[PDB]
Amino acid sequence: NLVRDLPQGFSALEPLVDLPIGINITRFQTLLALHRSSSGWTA
Amino acid sequence: PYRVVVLSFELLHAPATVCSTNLVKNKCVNFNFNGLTGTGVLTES
Ligand SMILES: *[C@@H]1O[C@H](CO)[C@@H](O)[C@H](O)[C@H]1NC(C)=O
Repeated sequence: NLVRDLPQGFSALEPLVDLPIGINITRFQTLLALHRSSSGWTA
Repeated sequence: PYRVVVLSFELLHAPATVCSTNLVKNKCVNFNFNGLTGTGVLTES
């Protein structure tokens, strides 16, 4: 809810899914997106 | 000739993947859910 433009407040989160896989992960990146309001279509 | 399936299986090197009665209300009964056991009086809250 817009008060002044910034994320702050009392938040609560819940579980969604679990995968009992059993391996380790030590790195990550994130698949980003590009769109203009990235050599030809900027971000 | 016979269908003879060599039945190997992975055992406890990973979290397991290969693994009911009627509801009775208002009686001092034993119970057991999917994970949890117990003995009480089953009601409706
Ligand atoms: C656990 O994490 C380490 C660190 O990346 C990794 O090298 C290893 O393969 C993982 N799995 C086991 C079973 O140790």
